[PDB]
Amino acid sequence: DPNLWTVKCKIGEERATAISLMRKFIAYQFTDTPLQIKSVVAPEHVKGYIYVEAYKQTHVKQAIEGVGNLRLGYWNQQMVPIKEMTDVLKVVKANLKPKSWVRLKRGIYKDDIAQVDYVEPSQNTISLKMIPRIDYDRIKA
Amino acid sequence: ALETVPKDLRHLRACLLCSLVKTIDQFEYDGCDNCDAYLQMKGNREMVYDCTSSSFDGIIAMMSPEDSWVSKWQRVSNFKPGVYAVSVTGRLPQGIVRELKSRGVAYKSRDTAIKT
Ligand SMILES: [Zn+2]
Repeated sequence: DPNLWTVKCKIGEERATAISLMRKFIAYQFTDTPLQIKSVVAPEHVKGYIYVEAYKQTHVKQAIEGVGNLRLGYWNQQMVPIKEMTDVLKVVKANLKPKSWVRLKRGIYKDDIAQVDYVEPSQNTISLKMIPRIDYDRIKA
Repeated sequence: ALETVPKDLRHLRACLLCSLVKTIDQFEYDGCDNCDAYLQMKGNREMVYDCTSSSFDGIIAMMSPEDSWVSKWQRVSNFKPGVYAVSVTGRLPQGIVRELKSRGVAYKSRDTAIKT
């Protein structure tokens, strides 16, 4: 099996890091310097560091050479044991389902548990079921 | 290839059969590269919006499905290398799963994610 190696990145720059590495691979698979990498695992839950999957530590070193994202951790490649190739794929309960229970972030009903009614296929807005807590314009001026 | 790479990070989805992670443009212009004769999602947006959903967790850079541990685990070793997903939530309606069994395509629940 290929082995999992951990590498540092700046906060939130992991998504641009992932797509450019894929494109790098495709950009170098036909030259004299190919990539020995199998896959790169980039979980939605983690922050600050990402997972690159290859047979030996020399392979990742010679692959992530020239990228300005993975420059900062380039000097070290903390590995995980064989038993940790499984728990990386595990996802605890995307997060888009009607007739469900979601909460707010912003607005007036902060940290108030609400309900979804309809989902818009344009991925622009979403329908919510909350309760108004205004004064009906009696207390405020 | 250059078609399996999502162009833009905005408006990306994932399939329920091969977990194909692409842009809304690619699903309509090109469609599912790992299944085009059973799904036929190239040339429209209703079939792209019907089977394929946005509700998914996690990305993987599938490069060598013939030799990889991850590929075997997700049963994606008989697919084309590219952008894949690990947990694609949802379910197909009872209108396209009945035709898939008669043609020899076993629709499997790709949702490897645990529920509570
Ligand atoms: Zn598929």
